[PDB]
Amino acid sequence: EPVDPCFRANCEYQCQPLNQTSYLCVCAEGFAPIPHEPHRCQMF
Repeated sequence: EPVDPCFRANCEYQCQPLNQTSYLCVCAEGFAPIPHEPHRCQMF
């Protein structure tokens, strides 16, 4: 999208309404979501 990925729960790639223990905003394809944060990543 040309305006924030999901625009709502602050994301950086895809959207997952309640990603297990989060709130929308997943990681991506080649990105390991830090343990203390899934919507964010640090590149594998």
